[PDB]
Amino acid sequence: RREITREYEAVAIGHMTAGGTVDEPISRHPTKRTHMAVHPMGKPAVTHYRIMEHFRVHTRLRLRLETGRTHQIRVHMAHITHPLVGDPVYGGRPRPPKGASEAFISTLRKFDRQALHATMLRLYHPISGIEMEWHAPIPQDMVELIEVMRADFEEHKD
RNA sequence: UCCUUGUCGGGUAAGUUCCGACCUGCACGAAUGGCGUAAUGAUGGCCAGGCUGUCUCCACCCGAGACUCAGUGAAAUUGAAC
Repeated sequence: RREITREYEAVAIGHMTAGGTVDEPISRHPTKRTHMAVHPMGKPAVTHYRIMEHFRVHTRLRLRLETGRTHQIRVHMAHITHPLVGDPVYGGRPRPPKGASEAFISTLRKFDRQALHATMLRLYHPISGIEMEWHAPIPQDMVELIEVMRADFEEHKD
């Protein structure tokens, strides 16, 4: 019935403008067996995305995922040609920004994992019926990732 | 194999060419030889310093033609032409 609400924290590339919804059917990739690409005759899917703040050529954003299928959040974020930061399988080729500092380039090399994190989960108790709310602290790699981007954005553009 | 010439750096105010690198890269490929290689090359491509009419923008001058006169004297083409 799609009752449980799930929230995700992600970092993507590009200067975003506004949030919205994506509704694209998805099936298996015709050629590569480790990719799950968008297909017009695929399984219907719904995903929503919002933005909390922008950066130089990247962004920090909060979004909610309805169906927790295999790598749903990555492709729907990549179907708008705005791939995730550091994603090796679904994210785009590395593209450092103009006038990037050496420390910034190292951070992207250091952050060699996918930019995804779940912070807030809401559930209904089995035998009580009272909502529980929990929050997940931002992981250390993401803390430095947003820190280096904040310093770079406040130095180049400003 | 593709997308945002791939995009960051040098080179430039601005670089579809050049240089070591990120990757989603592995085909070639090890005597139909593979890697590196000092020196060498009227060898391919790029950059820098001096230099200049290459150029903005050409101007003048020196000579040989082009022009007139005297002599000799072709050419390809041509159905006919007011």
